[PDB]
Amino acid sequence: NLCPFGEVFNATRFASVYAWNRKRISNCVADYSVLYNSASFSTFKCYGVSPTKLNDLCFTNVYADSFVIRGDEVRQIAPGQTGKIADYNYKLPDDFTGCVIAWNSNNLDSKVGGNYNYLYRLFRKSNLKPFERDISTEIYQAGSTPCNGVEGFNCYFPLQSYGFQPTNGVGYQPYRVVVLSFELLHAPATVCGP
Amino acid sequence: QVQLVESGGGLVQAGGSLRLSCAASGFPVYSWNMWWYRQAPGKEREWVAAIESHGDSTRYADSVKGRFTISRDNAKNTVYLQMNSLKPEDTAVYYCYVWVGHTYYGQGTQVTVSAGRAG
Ligand SMILES: *[C@@H]1O[C@H](CO)[C@@H](O)[C@H](O)[C@H]1NC(C)=O
Repeated sequence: NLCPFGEVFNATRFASVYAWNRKRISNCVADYSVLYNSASFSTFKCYGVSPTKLNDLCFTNVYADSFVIRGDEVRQIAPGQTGKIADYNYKLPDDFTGCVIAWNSNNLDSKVGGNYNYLYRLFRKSNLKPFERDISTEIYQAGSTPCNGVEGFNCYFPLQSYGFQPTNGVGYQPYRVVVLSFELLHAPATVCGP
Repeated sequence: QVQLVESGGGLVQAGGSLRLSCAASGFPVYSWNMWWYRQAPGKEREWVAAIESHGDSTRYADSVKGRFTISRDNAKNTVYLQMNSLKPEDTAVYYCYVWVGHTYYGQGTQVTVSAGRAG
């Protein structure tokens, strides 16, 4: 009764980072060692837990969050990070228990002339809390004058497009990211290794 | 409402220069990422350069690095592509792209680079 991690890692399309997706993993058996040992994952960094011990543990729920950012931003998907992505799009807590997995997806997510489907949030009144998700498109008030819902002077639509294009340098190429978080509750632990 | 109107292309000799113009209407150019592409007959569209929204950070394809420069004239609501040291293989139609909810495209402007003697 295997955990359906394939639906996460092998999805055709990933979400924009500002609208990141989450899959709840429960009541199943998962072989984390198979993922951790795959060379196709160039980032596979765990926090508060050892990747090689994951097959020895049970959790009540496992959460798999997935999205696309560009290469230079993968470093922001870590505890303690700041920047547009960490501050405004996807935020890990200081005391994160889980793993960050990423791989270059230029062959999947770029297109000649640009793939404009993947967006990022550039402005926000405050930083996201850990695991908070903000998909609003209210006009951002950059200055002293209220915006009243209309773009204008110091009044910005909050999102931009990556426009991923295949000859971008690697720091501007798309990377698919999967964040696994391991949750232990009073409820029974239903997600175990082999 | 929104549109991108290009100008400044034309015929120029190898080693010379041109300044392409991408004039926007319906949004401020400083608020949005902009990309420049080019296409030569029988070849695919080729990314050339880009400038980020709300800032001055730029990037360039290896083929034009050091010779092409993006800049903005916010008073004119215009983004320029300065092209120096032109080579014949720079000949192509050049386009500017801007995403504003969806992608808008300039109409393109022809750049033709010549080499040799007129006599
Ligand atoms: C994804 O697809 C590859 C190839 O079809 C397969 O080997 C792999 O087990 C699948 N699942 C995951 C989680 O990578």
